[PDB]
Amino acid sequence: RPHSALLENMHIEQLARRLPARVQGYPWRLAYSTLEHGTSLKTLYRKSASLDSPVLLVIKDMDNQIFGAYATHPFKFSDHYYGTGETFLYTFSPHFKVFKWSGENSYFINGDISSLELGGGGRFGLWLDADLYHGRSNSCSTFNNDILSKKEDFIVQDLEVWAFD
Repeated sequence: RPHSALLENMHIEQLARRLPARVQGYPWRLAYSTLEHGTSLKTLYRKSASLDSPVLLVIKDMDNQIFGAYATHPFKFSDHYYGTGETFLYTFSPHFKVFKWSGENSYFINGDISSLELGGGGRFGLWLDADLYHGRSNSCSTFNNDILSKKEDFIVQDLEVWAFD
């Protein structure tokens, strides 16, 4: 079993039970960490470039709340949305909750030069700036999610991207 600087053992177990069958039982491998690597979206893209695997995004904001996404595709720069229906958002605040694909649109993942976002329909379920510093979470139609953080706007304390290959 893995050790995360952000997820306690109980959180890892709750998340692992919600992963799709595609990666059930697969060991977790830490591909990008703001604690270990340069803190920037560019570094995240570069550390994701060799991944042959769906990925698990783990964010801890400056209020110590934990939330993120399971994405069917490694995070990459794009000029249109990508990802498919197994992508979901999750949060642990106030309690562990998963927001699966609603079927309403397929705006799962978009990697801009200056931001990474999941969800669409002008709200993003999850948005991170180019420094992985400012973030935002809104209810969006892709996932019909709750605001993943306390309020809409948050600050990343640290984040991790795990892979299964």
